[PDB]
Amino acid sequence: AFVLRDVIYTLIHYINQRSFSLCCDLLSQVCQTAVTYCKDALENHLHVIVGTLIPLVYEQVEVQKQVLDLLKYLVIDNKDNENLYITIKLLDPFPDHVVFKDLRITQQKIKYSRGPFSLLEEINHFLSVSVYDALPLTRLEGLKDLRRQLELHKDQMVDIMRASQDNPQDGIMVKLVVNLLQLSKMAINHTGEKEVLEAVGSCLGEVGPIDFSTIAIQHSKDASYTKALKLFEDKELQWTFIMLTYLNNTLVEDCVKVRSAAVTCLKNILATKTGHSFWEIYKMTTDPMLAYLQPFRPFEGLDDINLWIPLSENHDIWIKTLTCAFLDSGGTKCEILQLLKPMCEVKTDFCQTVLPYLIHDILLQDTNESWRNLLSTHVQGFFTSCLRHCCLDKKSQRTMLAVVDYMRRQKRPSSGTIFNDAFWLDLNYLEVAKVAQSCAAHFTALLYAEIYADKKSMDDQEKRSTTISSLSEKSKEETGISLQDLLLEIYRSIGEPDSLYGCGGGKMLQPITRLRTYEHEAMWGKALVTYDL
Amino acid sequence: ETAIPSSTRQAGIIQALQNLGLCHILSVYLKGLDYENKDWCPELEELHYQAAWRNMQWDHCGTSYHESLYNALQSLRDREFSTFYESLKYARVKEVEEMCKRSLESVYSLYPTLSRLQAIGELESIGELFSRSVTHRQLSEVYIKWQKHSQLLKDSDFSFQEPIMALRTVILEILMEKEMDNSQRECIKDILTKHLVELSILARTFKNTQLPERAIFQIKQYNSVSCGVSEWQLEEAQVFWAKKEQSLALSILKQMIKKLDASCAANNPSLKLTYTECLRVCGNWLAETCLENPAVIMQTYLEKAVEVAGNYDGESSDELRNGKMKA
Ligand SMILES: [Zn+2]
Repeated sequence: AFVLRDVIYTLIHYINQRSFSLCCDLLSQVCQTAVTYCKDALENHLHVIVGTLIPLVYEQVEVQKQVLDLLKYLVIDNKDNENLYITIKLLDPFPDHVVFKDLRITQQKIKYSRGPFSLLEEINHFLSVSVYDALPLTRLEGLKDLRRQLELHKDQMVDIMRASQDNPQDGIMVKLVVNLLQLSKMAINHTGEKEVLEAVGSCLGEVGPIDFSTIAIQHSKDASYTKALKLFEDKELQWTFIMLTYLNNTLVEDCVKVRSAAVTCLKNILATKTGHSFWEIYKMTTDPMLAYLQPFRPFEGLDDINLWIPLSENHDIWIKTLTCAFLDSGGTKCEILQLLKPMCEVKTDFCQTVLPYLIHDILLQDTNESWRNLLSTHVQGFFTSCLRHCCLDKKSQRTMLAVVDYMRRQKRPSSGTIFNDAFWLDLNYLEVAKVAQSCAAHFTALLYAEIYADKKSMDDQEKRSTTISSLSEKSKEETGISLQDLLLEIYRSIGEPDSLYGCGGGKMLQPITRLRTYEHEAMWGKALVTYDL
Repeated sequence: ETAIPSSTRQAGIIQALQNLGLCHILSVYLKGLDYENKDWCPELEELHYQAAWRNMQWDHCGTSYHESLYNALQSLRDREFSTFYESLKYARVKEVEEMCKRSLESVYSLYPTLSRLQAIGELESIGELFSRSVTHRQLSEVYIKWQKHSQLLKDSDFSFQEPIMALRTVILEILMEKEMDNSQRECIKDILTKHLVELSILARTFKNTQLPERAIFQIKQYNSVSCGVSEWQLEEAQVFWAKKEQSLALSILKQMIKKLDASCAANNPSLKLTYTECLRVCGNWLAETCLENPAVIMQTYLEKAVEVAGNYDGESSDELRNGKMKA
């Protein structure tokens, strides 16, 4: 190591913020001691170091000499290590300068030891290093070589997709497309974004809009996190694990305030019985997180119409004041769900990611639906405020949609099914569906529309103890938004071949529907006439 | 194609847009022509005034026939009959002298002149009617005269009949625009709807679907739906059927049947005859497209229309006997 990673990340932060010779000497000494006194100290936190000093070659002669000295030290004096063989084999190439001939030859010997990699092998290697490193800036050379591989080997993309027709849901090309999209989303708010965005855009420009025969996007996740949550049988343990992991991720940033609050939170949770039980359970898995964390061993304040929607370019303030208002109240019970205030006060993403957790924590201890009715009314008021004609930023809508999605997957303490699970709060999902429509979340909007229609049908059935047009007119009368039009918009923007006809396509007299059908069927001759008429 | 000279290329483009039902697009395109080209040739100026009076573009400011017609229409809208009559007399003189100066020898050349003169005469009759006041009997006798002459024009070409129908539509729209709120407004609106539906069938029989859709759009613009559907819903279904939208036409006609058989109450013999017509049309459409076996469609529509027509034939009117014969 923890101290080794803390010092190496602090030093690389000082290098990246541009004593430079002193910093290079210190990082050379620490890596020399790591590779001398250990065989796996640099097995994971090495790829950043390596991929960071490469753009520093175009600097002073002393900097260039030190950069080449460290590179030749790492690629020659440590290439014989059995544990480091995989690490040296899995890293970005250096096509930058001619003076790197020794680096190129020593890299290609290990890289092409088994032979010349094909296009599919290059894609697999790129995805393997893509998931191995969380910093897209250091992967610019990998993107450049991926671009060259795709451009030169365009012939090899035909048989790969021909062989992938049997299992289109595991497409390699679509997996690379979503991987680049995820990398761009990671580097959307980081330094040097104009270069990484251009590189990923050029990589996606080397491949056309090939029909992948798939509509759904699957976000690949690391297997360690999934297996840890799979073997965590308690929601308390799951919450502790996700919080501690996020604290570790937010502990390695350049800002000193965030890491000071993170280390204080580490001692706060690790000093409690929840932390002790977590380590009891967590003591069998093979995760270096143990080594990293080893040294570290009411309703009056929530009812406010302005508090829920103070949204005039103040999303950060709105989430911060919501988290503070929820934590200071007596609804929160867990120590980890109570002692996170000092750190979440300065971290914007922490408030977004912990708001659904604190909402679920409060609702678990709710009695007689006291918190349930108030939260449901306030959330519905928020969605009505968003639907007002009011021009709220998309970050707030996507935050609440993420909260709703998380709360939909939480099991009700009482006996029930997934249908009851989706109604954790007293909400009508048509408004949420239209919000997701405005947020380009068509799949969630369609699911919410189906849920709302099911709820309306159940309510009508119990009232008695119902066509699409009847539901649309009922929604228009009560809510003010037509379900038939919302479904038509979803089924049009989703791109599915034959889905608009079910909602009234080809059988609806309204000109809006007639125009949509005309555009869908490419009947532009009559579409232009109808548009003018 | 750009090799065609702009003298007739623009005229062909404008004529195609006019026959394609595009009015606002043509108006904007002609405005772009005015922007890019300053001077106006007589042909494009005449087409400009034709589109101006046809689209009721009153904002736009010897004279050609279309220019005289637009000036007369504006004078009528301004309650000025002296210039209206002078313009019509000048247009008649110009058309007659232009027609007679050529070598003639062809009957087909007489048709455009006869159509223009007929349009001028109809505008003269409208001016005489709108000189001091309008009455229901005068509007009825004008409409029946127009219908009788259109019956005399059944064998005429659609090219020679379209300007007459367009002028009649413009006249009816002007009458609706300058009608005070009274029982006469309802009569004028009904006459306008009847004129638009007869224009719909007239254009439908000539393999045209844009103008009938425009007529239905104007019908929906003025008339409004209610519990008892009128005959223009049936005409809309026929137009959509001609537009190869069989599913939409069938759905509309089935909805009309569902409304009629549920809220008929023998309110009107006109509703009875249009119910029989709707049932006959639905039966014919089902028989032709074969979406259902004949066993159920025959009993549901054909014998139903026959018994409906035969159960209330106590008037023996021509408009009922012809419908019974068709069923
Ligand atoms: Zn607004």
